[PDB]
Amino acid sequence: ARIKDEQKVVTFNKKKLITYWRKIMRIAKTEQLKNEIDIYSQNNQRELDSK
Amino acid sequence: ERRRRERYAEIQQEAIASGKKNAALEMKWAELKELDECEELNREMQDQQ
Amino acid sequence: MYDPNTSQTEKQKQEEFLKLKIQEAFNLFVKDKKGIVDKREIPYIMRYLGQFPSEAQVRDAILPEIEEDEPSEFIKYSKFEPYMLKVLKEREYEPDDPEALLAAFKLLDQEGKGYIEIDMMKTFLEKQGIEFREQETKSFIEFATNKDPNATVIYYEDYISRLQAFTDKHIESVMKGYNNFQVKK
Repeated sequence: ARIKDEQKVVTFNKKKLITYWRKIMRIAKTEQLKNEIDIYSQNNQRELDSK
Repeated sequence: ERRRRERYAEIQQEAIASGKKNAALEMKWAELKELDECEELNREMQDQQ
Repeated sequence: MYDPNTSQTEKQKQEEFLKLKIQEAFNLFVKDKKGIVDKREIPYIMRYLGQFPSEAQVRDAILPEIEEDEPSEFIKYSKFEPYMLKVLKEREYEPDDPEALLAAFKLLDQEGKGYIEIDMMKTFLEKQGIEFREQETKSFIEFATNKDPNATVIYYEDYISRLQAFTDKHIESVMKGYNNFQVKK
């Protein structure tokens, strides 16, 4: 019945660390997509000027 | 030269202006993207692709 | 969700979990500006969190208790955290037990044949209590019939069992994380 102080009630940290990693990777992926948009822009300028 | 290369210059300048505005709007995305929502960001990125 | 028969530390951790779940749901339902969400999904957030307040109850005791003195077009986390924190602590908007749904379906089925006509159920939904929209009634008919397009009657017992199982699964999903958060030093 030991369910709430050092056995069975640390699920909050489970989902909160999952969401904290979700936010860390959302920032990382948003910066990565900023880089991807920059790469798309460079390729777009290169290819359009080639055309 | 009186109308062919002249129109070529016209379209060149118009396309350069269009590229300037599109680069400005891409920087506008890169800035105003406090909309970190990954799903909508991806949908709009494919839309603009 | 909230257990009022726990220790002071347990009560505080439950409250802090309620706060963090409110924050999670609000952030996942914020569209453009962080810290603001439309009041339409406020009951949607509650359902995401297990609470089952009625539309009249939500409009009369939820929105005014969280809305600002100046009418704000959208609600922020400020009044969204403590409100349902206290609601879960007191279990203000806890839905009735499954036996309540069983009795409701039996009452709707006066003859007790074990199933209710689609026309009758839609009449009850769109004319009794909180009326549903046409699309909501269509979705209810689809699910209760297992997406049966040609079905004419629905076995309320199987629908009740499936609803109870799905509610239990979603409650497990939401409660996972109800537990840890501890006082930071």
